[PDB]
Amino acid sequence: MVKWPEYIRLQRQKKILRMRLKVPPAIAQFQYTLDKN
Amino acid sequence: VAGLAPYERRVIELLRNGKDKRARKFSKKKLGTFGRAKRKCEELQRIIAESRRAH
Amino acid sequence: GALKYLEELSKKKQSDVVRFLLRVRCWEYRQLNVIHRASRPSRPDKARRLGYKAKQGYVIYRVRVRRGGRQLKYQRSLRATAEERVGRRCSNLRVLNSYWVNQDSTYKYYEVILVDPNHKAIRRDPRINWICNPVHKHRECRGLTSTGKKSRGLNKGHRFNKTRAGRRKTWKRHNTLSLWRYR
Amino acid sequence: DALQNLLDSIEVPEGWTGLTDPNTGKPLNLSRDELELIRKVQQGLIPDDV
Amino acid sequence: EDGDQLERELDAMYEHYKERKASQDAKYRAKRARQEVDDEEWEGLSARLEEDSSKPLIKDLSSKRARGFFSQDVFQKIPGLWEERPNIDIITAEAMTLAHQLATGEKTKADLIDEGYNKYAFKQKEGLPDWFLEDEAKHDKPIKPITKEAAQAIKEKLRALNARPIKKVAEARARRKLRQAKKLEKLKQVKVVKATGANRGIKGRPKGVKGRYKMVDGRMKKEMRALKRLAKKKR
Amino acid sequence: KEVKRLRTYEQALVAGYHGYLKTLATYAASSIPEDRKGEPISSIAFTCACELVNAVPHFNFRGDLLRILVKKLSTRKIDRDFVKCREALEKLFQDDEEGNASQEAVSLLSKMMKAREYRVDESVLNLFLHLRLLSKWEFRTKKQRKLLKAEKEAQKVMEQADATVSHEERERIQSEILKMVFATYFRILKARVPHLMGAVLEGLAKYAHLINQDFFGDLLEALKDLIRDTDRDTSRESLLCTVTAFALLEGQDAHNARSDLHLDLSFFITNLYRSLLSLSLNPDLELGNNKINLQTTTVLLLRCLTSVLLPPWNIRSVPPIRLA
RNA sequence: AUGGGGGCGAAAG
RNA sequence: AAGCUCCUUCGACGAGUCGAGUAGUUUGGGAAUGCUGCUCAAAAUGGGAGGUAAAUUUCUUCUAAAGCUAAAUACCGGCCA
RNA sequence: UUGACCUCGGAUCAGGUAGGAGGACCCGCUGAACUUAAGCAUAUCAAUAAGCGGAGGAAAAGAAACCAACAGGGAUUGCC
Repeated sequence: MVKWPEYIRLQRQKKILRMRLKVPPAIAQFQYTLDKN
Repeated sequence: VAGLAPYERRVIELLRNGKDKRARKFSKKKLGTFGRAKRKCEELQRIIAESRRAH
Repeated sequence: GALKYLEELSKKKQSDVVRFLLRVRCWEYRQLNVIHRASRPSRPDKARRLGYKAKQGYVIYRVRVRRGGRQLKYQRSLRATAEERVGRRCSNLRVLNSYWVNQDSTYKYYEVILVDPNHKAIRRDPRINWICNPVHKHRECRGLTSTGKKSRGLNKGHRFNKTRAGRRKTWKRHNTLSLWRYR
Repeated sequence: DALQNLLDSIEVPEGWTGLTDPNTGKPLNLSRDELELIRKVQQGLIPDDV
Repeated sequence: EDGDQLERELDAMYEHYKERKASQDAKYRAKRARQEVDDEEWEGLSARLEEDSSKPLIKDLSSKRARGFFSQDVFQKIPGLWEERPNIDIITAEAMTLAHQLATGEKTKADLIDEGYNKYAFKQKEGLPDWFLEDEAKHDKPIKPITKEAAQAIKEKLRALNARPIKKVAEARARRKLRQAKKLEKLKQVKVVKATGANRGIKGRPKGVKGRYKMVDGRMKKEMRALKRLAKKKR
Repeated sequence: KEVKRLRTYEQALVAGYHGYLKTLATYAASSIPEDRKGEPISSIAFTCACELVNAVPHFNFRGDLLRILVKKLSTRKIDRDFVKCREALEKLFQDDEEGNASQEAVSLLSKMMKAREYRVDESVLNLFLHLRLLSKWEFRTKKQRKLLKAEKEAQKVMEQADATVSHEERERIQSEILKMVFATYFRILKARVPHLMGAVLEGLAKYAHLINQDFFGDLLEALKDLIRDTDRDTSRESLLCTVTAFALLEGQDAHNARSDLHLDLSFFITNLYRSLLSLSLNPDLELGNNKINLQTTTVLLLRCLTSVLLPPWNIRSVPPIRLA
């Protein structure tokens, strides 16, 4: 099908990796953030 | 913050289970010197003690 | 204090956090080119202690180098080869110094700090005008970086008799027959 | 037996290594637990149980 | 929210990359064309006409459809219309090497575990995409020494049953004998020139057409007499 | 739209075939006996299965169809459905040109006998013998011609690659089928099933020329120690192994292999010479295109003596002392 | 535009 | 802006780097002489190198893995003499 | 809807810079053989010649993880 540019593909693959990999606590607590109010 | 290397995790498991002479031998095999193995074992034993008193 | 915190965190490499970060980056650098530019040092504390500043004139390049040997062993390291390749790419910059970043199992990775000698800020600032001087062209090619000194054995002591002050120069000095006027 | 030797030649046993046991003249074959360790070390997922 | 559509798109793109990079050889294309698909992939089933606002023609000389279908050959021929832990196989040179190391009293189970607590351990593999896992597997293969015994063992392990037949061995010896015969068929004296007249003081080969020539002179005569005298003294 | 129509047609076809084969299997497992009003539905399902094997093997669920044929060829009571399924599988093994059908069938029937503890009617073994893999100016536009030429080069390179892959795959499938067949042969031999000896020895004799040389010598010494075990019915087994040994060494390839492979018949010759007397004084001599599986010890001994006294090769080289 | 020696091996090498 | 002095106050120093195993190469130099590759992989009254039979491994001397720097030294080529 | 940040690009955009020559001496990579001797082999030639990369008027080295065992010396370099 269509072909994505290399940097766009790389950053979306980085998204997938960040959501898929099991993250150590020191970075999981960074994944947890605060709210709007 | 960082945690432990896999070999340090093995040494921690051995020290908790009581295989302290085995731990020391594996520490030698992984580091290369009696003194370094002794210091690594002392550091990990202190970590175990601190974790016990923290829990 | 962040610099010592990073120094200790880099000392503990097989720790879980550093191992995870090194794995993801090793993947990212394999997806990236063999030699490419960096933006910001992935090891800011190492770059700073090696002499990197956040000035207009300092740049980073990450280079991938294939690991192994030629049973013959190459006398220059993989670190020196990376520096030489980065210099040949950026022929207009002076290679200040390189540092390790990732290793995987097929390639080692190195970030090389380079300085532009023609930049006005670099030229006006001392502590780097020496690298603006013309005697420092291609230090990585002449072996004048830290890896070059280590490979040349430029240390003082009885263990470095044959290599300090230049190995070939020492051999020539020992193999010249000196004849005076009154013998 | 020659028939068993030919059967092994067609379908080698699970623990076949091709070595000769110094203890007894019979071929030295791996055990089920030894093959468990083989896979564990070759894959790296479980260096030790529990 | 879980990046499911993005994951499917990336997986499809990586698969397409794989198929084109494999099909740019045409031997992979031949193997794909010939190889048959399995059944564990089919498992799951049970196991406008806008119009206006205002005697048969095909008379085939002789229901007929029923009497032409059910009067077929098979319908006329038909009268009166034992099955009830996965195995571990070593196929890799490194695995066979370490199997030899276990069989011989070189390292024990304790050593196996201690060496298994290495830097490659505790690496996640379950939920990771195919492209990431294949890149990691390709570029993170640890290198270990391999022994000739393990390599040979893999050779007899993977040797086919009909790989070494008496025929093909005999005619292989036949090609080798023919090759030596052809080499022999393809493979299928020294004159003396006195350096006088037209041959005196010449840089290279004279006009004498021969495979090997040797120029002679009186100086060589005296040298040869001296050499013969030395040989005679030695004997 | 045509691609979607094709997809729907193909999926409906495969679903229908799956249903048809499941219904055929159920009618197959259904009880044969009925009121005498024509062929039973079980027999007709068997005919349907046989016709499907003989017509469309290459299609899907060939494993299911062959498995049904195996549940029929696993009950041992000679019937018309048996002769039909024997004929169907024989036709399969003698018409298969590619090999996957034969491979699936041989694997299935091999596991069948392994589960049945080798209580078969020798017909499943003769299927191994029935394997053969183990043996006008049409006007053209300017654009049309160039595409056809390109297709010509493409089909040339494709034919070359196809020939190479075809040879490799045929060799691989042959190797695997020999593996299964000879595994069955030797495990039947070690089981020493008295009613399988003739067929299994026939197969050994007729495929050892494709089996490797070292395994061929292993076969000779396996024949040797089977003869020894019989030494320690018995005459039938001894003569059967003897005739197999002579047939194996009278094969042309093994004939040329002889000295280089160190194949000697002296033990078998001595065994025959020392057993002629018991063969003379035993009673069961005459209580009975094949070359080995012969039911009469008289004809077995006849083949033995023809092989020894008049071997098909070097007839004027036979030792006179042995002759006399 | 291309192929180049030898032995081992069924070729793949 | 700078130097000294004093002190009931502090005093931060370079990591896939040392080091262990190993293969090659190199040196007068297996306390591996240095270097490179490869597997493992550090410490904080720390580490490196020496001294010593003196009775325990005491004593002596320096801070590696960051960097710059004229002179005395070489010169069959460049401008000359 | 809008606007930042990060990353990656384009321009005959503004300003610069690298190539090549030379190579006597200098800094690195790579690297022989002839010869000598020895039952043989390591060795020697030589960490040389050839090949490759990089500077200057000098280059390199250089301010001890040094030397030492002294009653101590005290960056580097060169001569005896």
